Amino acid sequence: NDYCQHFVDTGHRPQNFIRDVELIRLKDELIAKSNTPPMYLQADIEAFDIRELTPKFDVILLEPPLEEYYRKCWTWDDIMKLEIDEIAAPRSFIFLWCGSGEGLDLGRVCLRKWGYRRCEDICWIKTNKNNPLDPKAVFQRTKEHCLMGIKGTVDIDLIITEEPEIGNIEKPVEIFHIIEHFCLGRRRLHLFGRDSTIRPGWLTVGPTLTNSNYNAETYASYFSAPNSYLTGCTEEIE
Amino acid sequence: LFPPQWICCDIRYLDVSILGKFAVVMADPPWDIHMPYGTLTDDEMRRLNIPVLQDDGFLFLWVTGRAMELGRECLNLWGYERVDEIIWVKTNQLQRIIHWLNHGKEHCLVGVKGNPQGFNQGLDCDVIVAEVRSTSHKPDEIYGMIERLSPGTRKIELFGRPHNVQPNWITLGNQLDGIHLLDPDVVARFKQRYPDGIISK
Ligand SMILES: CNc1cc(N2CCC[C@](O)(CNC(=O)c3ccc(CN4CCC(C)(C)CC4)cc3O)C2)ncn1
Repeated sequence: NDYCQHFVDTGHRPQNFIRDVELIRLKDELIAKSNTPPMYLQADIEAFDIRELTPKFDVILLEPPLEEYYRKCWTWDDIMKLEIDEIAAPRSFIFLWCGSGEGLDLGRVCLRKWGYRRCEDICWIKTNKNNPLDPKAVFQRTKEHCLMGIKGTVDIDLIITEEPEIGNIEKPVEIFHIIEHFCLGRRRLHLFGRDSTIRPGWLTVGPTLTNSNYNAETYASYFSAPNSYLTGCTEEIE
Repeated sequence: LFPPQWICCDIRYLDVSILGKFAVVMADPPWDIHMPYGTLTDDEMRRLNIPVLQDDGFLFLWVTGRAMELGRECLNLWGYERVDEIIWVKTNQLQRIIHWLNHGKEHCLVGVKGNPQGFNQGLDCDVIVAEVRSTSHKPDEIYGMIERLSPGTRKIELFGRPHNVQPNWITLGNQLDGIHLLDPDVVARFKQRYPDGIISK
């Protein structure tokens, strides 16, 4: 059975027909207990010195608002000039939502600019069960890519959900599950988050946030000894 | 000549100028990604004479591991712009999915060269869902998408295997059975360039 031919026939994207989209629950509990309180700061990242964000982060989730998400926007010109390397821990990770066009290439230039190498290419595959055009496009674009970079020394690389309503620009929350199940450390920054993405265990910094609670000193207090190297998957220290 | 054609050979040493121009090119290279089969070095990949196979058309380029990056380099050196990327979701016979993450997909880069015209852009979508067969085996769905995209035109595949041979496709690979050429223009230029029928140096 050819699902591409079926898509040309009916408008049902091939991904609509993927079916099925133990203790990997008590690990979620451990994450939950070691999570720092949610913290969040409203900031215009273009105009905001990123250095004032301390300490250096173990994970950075970068979700710039691309013009392609709409059919203030950030171009890859703008994204590439963020000084991400100045706030990233010597050993640390990045997850960059790259969209589905030039960003697949420019997000790689970025990752190398900031000192990462890409070890995973996580694809969000948008089904259209409930509703059966870039000039350079050759095919209909039905996915978005989140690139994962490393610097220094259970899950699949696929998120299948229904395509969000036009003008809804929210990325699948499942990305946070994938990131958190990696146990990469507890200093987690989400850049260009929104009120709706604020999450325990995460510092959210965005221009649309409507309240702030960020204090660098209070933020660093969560990781002072004996808690500085926890994976975020271990028990709290008595 | 529409029925399958193919040349057993080393794509490193074959003079691919004798084959003409192609509207679509697909390659599934043996990228050197550590750890099988005979691979090609990054420089060998860079030196492949892809630029002569097309003037205006599309390149389909399977990539994995570090070849996600290296293929983007070969694709750019060879003169294409990456304009799409197809992922094949590997499933079993009952439609369930098979370093840091388990891999449920294979990536194929889509590149464009020149200004190709008459193509049916947008008939298909950038996701394939197809059952996994032999190891290192392409899903036949990709030939259907390439046919709808560019029906009737001449296509060439590099690093194919016997099952890959298809109508309108010339298959190059070192595991094919000899030489089978039907296009007279190609037969001609092959007899000229290779009068003793052997491809070396
Ligand atoms: C010495 N120079 C050569 C070699 C050559 N070959 C032709 C036939 C095969 C050959 O013998 C060995 N290579 C592979 O089996 C091979 C394995 C794996 C992959 C990766 N791919 C797998 C399929 C995929 C899932 C769609 C996407 C990923 C590609 C391969 O090509 C190399 N033909 C001419 N000259």
